[PDB]
Amino acid sequence: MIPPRFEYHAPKSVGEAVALLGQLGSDAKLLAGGHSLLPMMKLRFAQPEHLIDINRIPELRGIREEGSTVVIGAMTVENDLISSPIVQARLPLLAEAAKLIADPQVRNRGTIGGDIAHGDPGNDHPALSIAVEAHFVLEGPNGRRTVPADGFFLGTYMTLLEENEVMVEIRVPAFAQGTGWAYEKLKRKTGDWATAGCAVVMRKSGNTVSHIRIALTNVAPTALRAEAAEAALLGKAFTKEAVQAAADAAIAICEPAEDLRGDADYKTAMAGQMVKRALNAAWARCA
Amino acid sequence: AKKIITVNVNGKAQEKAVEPRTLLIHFLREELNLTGAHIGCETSHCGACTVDIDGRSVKSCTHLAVQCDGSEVLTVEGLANKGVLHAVQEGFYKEHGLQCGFCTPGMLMRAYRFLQENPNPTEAEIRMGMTGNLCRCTGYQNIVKAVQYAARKLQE
Amino acid sequence: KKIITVNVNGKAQEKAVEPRTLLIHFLREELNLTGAHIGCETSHCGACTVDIDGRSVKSCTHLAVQCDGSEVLTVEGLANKGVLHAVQEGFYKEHGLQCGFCTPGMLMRAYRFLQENPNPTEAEIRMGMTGNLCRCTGYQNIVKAVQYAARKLQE
Amino acid sequence: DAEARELALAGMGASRLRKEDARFIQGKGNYVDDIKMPGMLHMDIVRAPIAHGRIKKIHKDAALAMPGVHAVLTAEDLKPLKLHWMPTLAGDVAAVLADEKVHFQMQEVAIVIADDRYIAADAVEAVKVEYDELPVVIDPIDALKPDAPVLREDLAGKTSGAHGPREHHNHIFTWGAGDKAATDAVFANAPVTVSQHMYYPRVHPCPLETCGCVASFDPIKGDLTTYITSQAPHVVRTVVSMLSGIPESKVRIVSPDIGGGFGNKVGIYPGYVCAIVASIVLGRPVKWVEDRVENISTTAFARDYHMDGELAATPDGKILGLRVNVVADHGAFDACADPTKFPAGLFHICSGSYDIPRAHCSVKGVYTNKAPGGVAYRCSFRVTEAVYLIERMVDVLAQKLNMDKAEIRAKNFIRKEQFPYTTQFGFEYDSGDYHTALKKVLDAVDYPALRAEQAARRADPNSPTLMGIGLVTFTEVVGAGPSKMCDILGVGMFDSCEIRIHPTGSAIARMGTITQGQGHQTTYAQIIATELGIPSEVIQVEEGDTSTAPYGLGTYGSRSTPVAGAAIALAARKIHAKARKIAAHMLEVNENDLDWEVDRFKVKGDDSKFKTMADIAWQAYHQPPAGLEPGLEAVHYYDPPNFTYPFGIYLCVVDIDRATGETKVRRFYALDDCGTRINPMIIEGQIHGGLTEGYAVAMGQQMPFDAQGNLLGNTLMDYFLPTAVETPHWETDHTVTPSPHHPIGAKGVAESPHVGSIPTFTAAVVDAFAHVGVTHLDMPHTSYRVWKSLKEHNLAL
Amino acid sequence: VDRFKVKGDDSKFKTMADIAWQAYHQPPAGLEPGLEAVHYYDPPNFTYPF
Amino acid sequence: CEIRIHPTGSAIARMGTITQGQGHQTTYAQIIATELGIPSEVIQVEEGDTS
Ligand SMILES: Cc1cc2nc3c(=O)[nH]c(=O)nc-3n(C[C@H](O)[C@H](O)[C@H](O)COP(=O)(O)OP(=O)(O)OC[C@H]3O[C@@H](n4cnc5c(N)ncnc54)[C@H](O)[C@@H]3O)c2cc1C
Ligand code: PCD
Ligand code: FES
Ligand code: FES
Ligand code: FES
Ligand code: FES
Repeated sequence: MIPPRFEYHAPKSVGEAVALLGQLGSDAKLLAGGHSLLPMMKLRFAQPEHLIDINRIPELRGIREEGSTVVIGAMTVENDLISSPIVQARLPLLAEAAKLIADPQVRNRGTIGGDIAHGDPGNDHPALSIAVEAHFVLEGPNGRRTVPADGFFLGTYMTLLEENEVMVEIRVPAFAQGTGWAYEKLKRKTGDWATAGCAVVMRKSGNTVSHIRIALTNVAPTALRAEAAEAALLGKAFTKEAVQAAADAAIAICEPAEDLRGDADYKTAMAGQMVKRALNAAWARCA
Repeated sequence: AKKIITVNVNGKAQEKAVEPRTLLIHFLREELNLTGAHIGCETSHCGACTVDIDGRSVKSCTHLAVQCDGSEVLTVEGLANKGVLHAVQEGFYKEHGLQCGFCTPGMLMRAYRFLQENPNPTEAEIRMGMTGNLCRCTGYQNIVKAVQYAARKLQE
Repeated sequence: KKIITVNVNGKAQEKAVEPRTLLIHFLREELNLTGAHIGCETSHCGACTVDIDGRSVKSCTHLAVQCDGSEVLTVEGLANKGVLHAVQEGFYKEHGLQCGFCTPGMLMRAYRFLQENPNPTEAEIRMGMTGNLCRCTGYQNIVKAVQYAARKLQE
Repeated sequence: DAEARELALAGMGASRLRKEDARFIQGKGNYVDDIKMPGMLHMDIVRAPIAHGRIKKIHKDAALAMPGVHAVLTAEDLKPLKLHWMPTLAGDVAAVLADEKVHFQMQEVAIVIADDRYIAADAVEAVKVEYDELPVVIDPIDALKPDAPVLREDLAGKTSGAHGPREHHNHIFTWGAGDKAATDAVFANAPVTVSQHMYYPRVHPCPLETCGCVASFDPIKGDLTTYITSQAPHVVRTVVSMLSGIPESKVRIVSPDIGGGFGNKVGIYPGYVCAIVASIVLGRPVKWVEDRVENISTTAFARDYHMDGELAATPDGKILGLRVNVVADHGAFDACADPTKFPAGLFHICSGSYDIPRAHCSVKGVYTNKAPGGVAYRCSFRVTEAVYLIERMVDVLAQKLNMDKAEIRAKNFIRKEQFPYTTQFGFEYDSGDYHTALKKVLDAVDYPALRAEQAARRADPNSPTLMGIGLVTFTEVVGAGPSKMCDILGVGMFDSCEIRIHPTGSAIARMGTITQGQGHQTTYAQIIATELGIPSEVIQVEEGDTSTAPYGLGTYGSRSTPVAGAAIALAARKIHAKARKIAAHMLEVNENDLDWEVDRFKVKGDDSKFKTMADIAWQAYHQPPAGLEPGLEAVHYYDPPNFTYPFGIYLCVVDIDRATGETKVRRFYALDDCGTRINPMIIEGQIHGGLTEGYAVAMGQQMPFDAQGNLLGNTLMDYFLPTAVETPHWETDHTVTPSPHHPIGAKGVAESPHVGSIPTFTAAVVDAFAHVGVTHLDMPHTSYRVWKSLKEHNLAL
Repeated sequence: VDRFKVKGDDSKFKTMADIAWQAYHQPPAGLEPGLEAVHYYDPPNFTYPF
Repeated sequence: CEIRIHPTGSAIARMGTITQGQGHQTTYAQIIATELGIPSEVIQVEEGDTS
């Protein structure tokens, strides 16, 4: 319950936060919503000697539209995603899926940027950011750079993000009219991390699948994009056999960890099940 | 080293000096003797420490006191006005929404905010909206009735 | 307000005090050393007696601010590691107290008087304890209490 | 004016609002961690990282040098006071601080005292301990093997324990009840015979407020005062007195407001003993408040019974005999809360609500490298296990005979006219009416239509979900009391109440029980309101302070209403008899020329001549009638003649998703009969809480250990507790079959919902697989486990 | 002084301590557990010291 | 006066009077001590609290 001693820093700009990361080094950690970092510190799983609070930086906040691209500030709190009239209209998948993350209280603190940077396979945004084709803007001592969600997750708690960088914002293309989407999350109870989850974003064309993205949650050391699963639907008609083929392709890439949520056998079968459900739900949403 | 901060709790300025690692829940309970908010876990699940910070429901055991310098904090001790119970407190009382009372201060603070976010909640909305608060005694059934009671009182 | 540092019962106390604050209230209200009592406003009773810089003083006629750099001893500081001081033992053994209101002051006085005069006669004791009033004992047992402490101190 | 005057009392039977609420809804309750005393220091505990091993060396220097730390104590500091080990309610001993070795992971090894909890937690991490690992024992069966490691080396050479002879070093005891020979004879020849193994998983009561205390030894006065999370403060005072040498009258134990106990706070934990010792040594208050992980990991767990049930019967479903064998996992030290003569509690109540002519049970407890416990979480002293065993067995019998599950129960029920009924195990059931109650539930949920719907779904091979109907008809045994039979560490299990009427008519009342949320401050007042004609609003009740309350045995086993409820009514009646004597004197008439009408004694035939309880109270203080002492008060210690036997009929419908294995409770109907009802609103709350706990146990809770002995899922990260979203809407019902021997006919009820709902959930899940031959499935019925079963029986998606 | 002894046989006795425990352990038939009392005294006359 | 004997032999007693220095906490204990054979030292007496 009791976290170890640490120094608190609260710079008002991304630049100064990056500067602090540089002078303090690996002994420092960026403090966003604190709903992953504090819990780990309280259990003494992580013991940084310095915390750099980034809650007072205005450029890390806001939800705007730059043409056909939606730009969400990294410090955007989970509940603001849900209540954003822009997110609701341009990225309905994120507004609805966010309701499945933790609880109301945690959602008033945890951020979309922190959920992603934390790099926990258990988190929902990583798979969501893949299906939605998001791009993350990072700022370090050498300026900024934009990286895609697909390929951003390297290992458990490991991302493309460098020790001296700060994720500024999340850019994602608005949904085309008639875009189908869905997030299926199997969980033991409300506010728990998924036993298995699948994020799907797709577009239709008559009775065929014209565009498709499928991502898997908590069934490997990182979030997974089911490319072969997409390959079983792209340009093909939407049939029952096609969906199962995709499910089998999703299942084949699963590498779940055995824990209290179930064994590899269960999690894999469930990943497939969440895929089937997500695809049918996503298809039903297409116009 | 202790940081000097002033946090507004229940509309009153609280000038103190605390180490950066001081959790808001201990600050309220230990420094100000506002012992209504409780601790029921170390993993952020129970919500017994729920207080209203700057217009939002927050689990004070997962928030630093030093991040509240200048903030507006509301605790169960500040719900009643001039002795008259808030609709939320009256609801829990009339509907028997509490037994041991341990999860109560957290439930009240959450319901206080929830009813502003959603003035006319359905049962499903209530259960889901109160989902971050655990209770060992009630079985929640009367708690949803209590919230329904308060929702009704606020509209009249 | 004046910031002062008073050594109370061996511990340094740095506090901000208003000049008009009587030492008796500073001890009772600020430090919660409620052993010392108040029995009058004219400086007669001595229920507020404490040892200041080697002397017995009625804390109700002394300002807390005047104690900057002083050594103050109150009844709570008489016992050493829980072992009663000879004067505490004498008062207990000889039934030198009843309601206990004048006791802390009597003990603080006796503590210093026995250092001023280690082998006092009854007359010297009665005269040496003249600054302290008692409504319960009739003083007789107090004289015996002090005599008991005197014998134990030279033991 | 008669009906109105009774209504204004808000006494017996009224659903009056709680008197307790006011403080709790405004954050003015007073729980252990709210307490702050002058000079109070904080204590934290250094715990064992391994499950079994020798303690090579403990390093105190780094912790002691740390600023803010006042002391670091180990078993060495406890030895001179003979406190490194302490006696338990089960007649065994438990380590206060690990001495030569550790018996379970997270066990108390050392303690630090610091200025506050932050420094204290730091101090714990500074203390380094070196260990020599020893082979772990986690399975009860493996524990009794010849080559199995010796866990309890402290009792090496002992051939007997507190409950009879011991056959193996890891064997604690073997207890049995019923007629063995007679039972074996029935089973040897019975035409129908069924057998079923079932595991009742180790779970935790997990009260929202954890255990803690503020111990304060005052070296000036020489007395000890300790505020604590105890469900039996008086018993703790006696025990603390004897272990410390401090005269009992100078020991004051006070249970303030407790955030739930649920049997978890009946016993004395090493944390309490350490705080007391540190306080004595430091001459100042010491506060100890455990974190959730410590509570789940080291305090009293529940269940952990490996059971083998058997039923003998004739082809029409009439039960001829019952035979049970159980292996009990009690952990490292046997600290199981129970009356000294029942190492297996009241498990012999497993004959249930049925007239079974021959029965026998046998329980064998064994040691393992785990935390002590066994009795807690609304078990009524192993009744949970007893009810689960019989109800599961009856379902097994019904399935072998292809007989309806409700029908087979109505066939074996003890008939209403058979009460008071003496079972095959020797219990004398006070009263009951099971047939009427069952019919009520079946009609309420349209049972035949449910079976019809179930038959239809089973017909279609492609129905996406499995339908299961679970039914439980149970009998509870609550009110642990007959002193000749029940005692806690030698103290007869009676209880008490003391009532004092003030000159103006209001009153103060104190009992030997202690509420943890069940509403005593309201209900107790209601009992007295009706007995004396004084509104419950002005009858102030208190519990928990050993210096003010009459001696009692505390609150657990739903004993408050049965035992204390009786003491309360009798004490009030002692006052009522005196009030009559006084009223007769004032009215200048003979006592039995007087009639009691709600709140006054009136002269028969003359309504205008009367005296109210207020009039009488004043007279008692003003001028006592000749031969009477002034005042108006009474005290009464009740030693119950028998337990109380409430019952219930529970029905649950579940729908299982064949693709995911997740179970959805469609409906849950619960009928409870606890005799005369004091406050229906309060009863309903206890039922909701109980049913919710049952859902928690049957559907998600468990405490798994890995091969190394590490406790897995010991925090809310994995330890299941339902939120409002997971908890189904409860439907409650009732009938009123009073206890003939009880002063007001009221029976306990609080544990009933927990005891009965659990096997009801298993019954529903198993019934969903019944059509494919499934006779039983071990809890918890999580999606994962239920899916493994769907897979195993080719029912998956 | 502090015990009840059988007339004649001095070795057969029970202290108030023994009696207190018995009162809590198992009360003799017809008696309530515990060992306590209350008394309100209305004096018959004043007392006249001199 | 109300006297309650504990399981281990010691006791607590409360009276309707209230000392102001006359020593009731000592003397009252002595009366009861002779009446019950319990040393006055462990017979704890209190007064003054109407509750
Ligand atoms: C009870 C509970 C349940 C939860 N359930 C879920 C759930 O179901 N699904 C889910 O997805 N999550 C869940 N979470 C986690 C919340 O959703 C995680 O809150 C948040 O993962 C980590 O985000 P944060 O904003 O709180 O940041 P923090 O806790 O501060 O963690 C931030 C981490 O990422 C780094 N970081 C943060 N922001 C940035 C940035 N802008 N740039 C660079 N690095 C940064 C930090 O240094 C650190 O490593 C739960 C948390 C709790 C306590
Ligand atoms: N008939 C009748 C009965 C009853 N009631 C009521 O109701 C309640 C209850 O009661 P009872 O039943 O008697 O019981 P009690 O004793 O009181 O209690 C106890 C229990 O209770 C339960 N519940 C609860 N709740 C709460 N809130 N909290 C808690 O803690 C708890 N815990 C749990 C447990 S576990 Mo043990 O210990 O394992 O044995 S036992 C137990 C009370 O108030 C009473 O009065 C009425 O009214 N009527
Ligand atoms: S103490 Fe449990 S969520 Fe805060
Ligand atoms: S009322 Fe006790 S935990 Fe909610
Ligand atoms: S109060 Fe009387 S001399 Fe000080
Ligand atoms: S003992 Fe009472 S005034 Fe001295």
